[PDB]
Amino acid sequence: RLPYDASKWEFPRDRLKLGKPLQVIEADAFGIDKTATCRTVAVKMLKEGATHSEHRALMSELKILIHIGHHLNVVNLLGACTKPGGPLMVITEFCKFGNLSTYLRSKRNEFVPYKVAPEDLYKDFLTLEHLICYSFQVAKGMEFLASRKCIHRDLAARNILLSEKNVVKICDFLPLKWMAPETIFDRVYTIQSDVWSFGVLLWEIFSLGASPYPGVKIDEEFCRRLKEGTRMRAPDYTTPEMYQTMLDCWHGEPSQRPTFSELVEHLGNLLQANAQQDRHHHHHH
Ligand SMILES: Cc1ccc(C(=O)NCCC2CCCC2)cc1C(=O)Nc1ccc(N)nc1
Repeated sequence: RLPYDASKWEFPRDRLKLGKPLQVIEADAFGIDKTATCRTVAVKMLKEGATHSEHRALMSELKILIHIGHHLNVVNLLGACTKPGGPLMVITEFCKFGNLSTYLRSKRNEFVPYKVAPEDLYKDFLTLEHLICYSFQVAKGMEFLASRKCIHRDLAARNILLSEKNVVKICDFLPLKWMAPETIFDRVYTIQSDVWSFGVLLWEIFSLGASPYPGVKIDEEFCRRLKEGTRMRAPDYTTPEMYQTMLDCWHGEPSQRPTFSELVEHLGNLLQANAQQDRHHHHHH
């Protein structure tokens, strides 16, 4: 229902060289930017002979990306192949490091709460700044999306991609473990149910890529306890304020949950407090 401005977005198919799968494939785009002649990109592609409505599905995903516009923290669209002569393709930037869950998982043995001299001892280590930063960035991207009447409806670490210089992007590739009570029992999807999922995302970030609800069977007994107010315990890498933010996001009443604007504000403050603290840590030792 939204428009497709081909003049701005259309990109020729034989200007792409498809590489390895990631269906979504990595590829070289030739002449997609003003800045570079060759650029690495990610391409979302319809499989041969797929359904009419599967076409429209991918078409809308493209149109939504156009309509919302650019944000640093939502996977940046670069172009599309929509015209006849080949498969429908949607082209974004390539985030070098992949999904956040896996990346945090690889960093388990490379974590320190904060750095001091000699800093080269913790080269490429994750710190609390990184973890709070990733959360701040996703929140800003979600505030952006909520601002435009978007509802992600599957917000999770697996759907967060990591690029250079610790920049994270929101994208979309068992799901129940991220769903709000009302989404499970009423089949309702709102901005506020996205806030629930963000809380679960927070837990993933401050557990360094752990699977939510560890050990627990995901059956109808799981659902009952979620509706009744049972919550995950604090993850191993959390700060007290962070865990309370997770508890805030997991409020039983959707309207009692913080908004994304409030989360942006709060985590920004938590990021500054942590930074100040680290300055003292660094300066005293
Ligand atoms: C190529 C592509 C096209 C579209 C999307 C995508 O997220 N579509 C849904 C858009 C949602 C609508 C609201 C904001 C997110 C993701 C991709 C993608 O998978 N990008 C990607 C994948 C892996 C890596 N490493 N980098 C980029």
